[PDB]
Amino acid sequence: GRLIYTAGGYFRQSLSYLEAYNPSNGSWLRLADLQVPRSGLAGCVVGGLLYAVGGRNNSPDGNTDSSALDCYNPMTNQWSPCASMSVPRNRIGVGVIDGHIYAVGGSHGCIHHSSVERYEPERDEWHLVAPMLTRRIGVGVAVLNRLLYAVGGFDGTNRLNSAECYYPERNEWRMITPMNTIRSGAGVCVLHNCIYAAGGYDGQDQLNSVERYDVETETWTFVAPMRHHRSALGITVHQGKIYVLGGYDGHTFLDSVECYDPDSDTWSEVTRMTSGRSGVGVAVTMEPC
Ligand SMILES: O=C(O)c1cc(F)c(Cl)nc1Cl
Repeated sequence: GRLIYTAGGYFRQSLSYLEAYNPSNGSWLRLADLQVPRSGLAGCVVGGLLYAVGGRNNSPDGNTDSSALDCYNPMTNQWSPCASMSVPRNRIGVGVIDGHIYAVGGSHGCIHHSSVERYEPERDEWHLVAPMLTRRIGVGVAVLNRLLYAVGGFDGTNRLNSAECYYPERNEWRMITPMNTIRSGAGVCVLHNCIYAAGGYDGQDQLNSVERYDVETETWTFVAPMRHHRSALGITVHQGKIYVLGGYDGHTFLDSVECYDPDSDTWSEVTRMTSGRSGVGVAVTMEPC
């Protein structure tokens, strides 16, 4: 697309911000607020429409895990509710295959989901698919070659370095090589033929390390680390470069946005969000209006 959208997040409470960053000129635009505040959500784009999935409204008047699917139209700058998932999913992971949205894992209270469901925009309907072999919240999700990957997270007792892959035509999950680092709440995306896992929380400290999985070789290799440690970060890809937005570094809710150029293997600070926050949903699509 053209703009990097960030939706929701957490700072003192769950947020409703929707803001769009333009890597071409460095400008931020504040757009229509989410109907419901929510942190720990995921963002994605299908057919030029932005989607906000799952999360949790941490608020003074209580805390409510979200099963909501909400759709934003850049042309109209308006949100509309879509069909809700079968179960609330806080700290969700999302991926898109063949125009379908896969919702992966997440928590509902003290329940840690292994279940997975798929949304078909043409029918505005969710359907459960095979569950993961492992319960995962704070799970990273990415799509490569029409295969879905769930990486890391937290199963209710242990934080995970494990990862698994979903084969749609077989409706089957299979474990892949584990990461070299335990990561919960990492930013997971795809660039070229590799699944990147950036940052996260390994049980003791927030991470700045970044490793990538090559599907051909089935191995994980560390690349350059990020300038700032961070968990609960937003991540996306824009014109062959990785962007990581916000997160929590153990001391502050970051406004820092870093950019990874895989050819030079370097991270640089490219902008700051209008305010620090963690647990945002991120996606890339067209320019509003
Ligand atoms: O285990 C954790 O401490 C953890 C950290 C995170 F940043 C997110 Cl998003 N989720 C979880 Cl579950």
